[PDB]
Amino acid sequence: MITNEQDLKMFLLSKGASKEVIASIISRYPRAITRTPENLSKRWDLWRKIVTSDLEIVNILERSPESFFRSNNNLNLENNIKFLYSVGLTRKCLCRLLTNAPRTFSNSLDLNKQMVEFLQAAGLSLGHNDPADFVRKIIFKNPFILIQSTKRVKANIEFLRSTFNLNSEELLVLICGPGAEILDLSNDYARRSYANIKEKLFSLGCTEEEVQKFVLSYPDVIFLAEKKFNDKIDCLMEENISISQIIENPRVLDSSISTLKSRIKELVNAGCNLSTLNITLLSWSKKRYEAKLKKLSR
DNA sequence: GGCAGAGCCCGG
DNA sequence: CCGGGCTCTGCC
Repeated sequence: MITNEQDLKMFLLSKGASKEVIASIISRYPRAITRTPENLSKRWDLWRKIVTSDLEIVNILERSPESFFRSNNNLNLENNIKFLYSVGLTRKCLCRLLTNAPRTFSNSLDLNKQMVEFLQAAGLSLGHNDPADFVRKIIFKNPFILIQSTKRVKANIEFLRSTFNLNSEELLVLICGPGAEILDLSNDYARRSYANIKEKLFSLGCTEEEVQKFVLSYPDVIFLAEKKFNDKIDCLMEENISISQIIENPRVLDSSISTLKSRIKELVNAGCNLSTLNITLLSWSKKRYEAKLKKLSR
């Protein structure tokens, strides 16, 4: 007769998918083979409400198969698309959500309604006439946000606000820009992350002011596990990069313990001036590092 | 963590 | 204006 795999191959070919991409994908997701011709075709039609071509859709399924084959809830999916569009999100935003936070659409419509309802309350109470732009800007900058609880999101905003003594305008920029991903963290973790940074930098001599600015200038520092932030700075000072230095160029903490290490062990171990070079290159790309250590030899 | 395009700033 | 070196920024 005809197998589960047969149906999906047929379907997928009729969408413009190479026999290879089809095989690729199929190996990666067993449960893909268990959706019906009908279900599939409705999911695809729905995805085409956002995605503009079957081609685009395909790339996605090739990088991200669970993205499509996970849920078989077309009604939920359909209502979320309707609702999200209705509150005035843009095709791009929905595409970004699709490709970054797919479970948004397998979500409960009530949940998304609740967060948008919240996001509206927030743009408002931050001195925004029409909160519509705020909501769009925040969802575009943090597409993982609709899959958070409003309690989490609500607490993290309050946390930023009072820790940092930010006003409405200052808080707004924070959460639509640098501190955006922060709202997706467990509140408790966020509260302990920053507590550790404070204790760790103070013990190195830093002031309140100096700490606030440090975290404000690169909020994603709060993501580092405590031991991993602690370990990392301990390393930078063994190589005797100065705290001031660590603080002035915060993104060096993006490198891993082993990488920055073995790179000054060639900038100072070879011959240069550590406490004068802006260690921005430290974090830099290999291709992008080698080429400056080049002009730095002479 | 690594990476490099887009755009920006500086010596020329 | 222009040619390169760097940052900011957002994808793998």
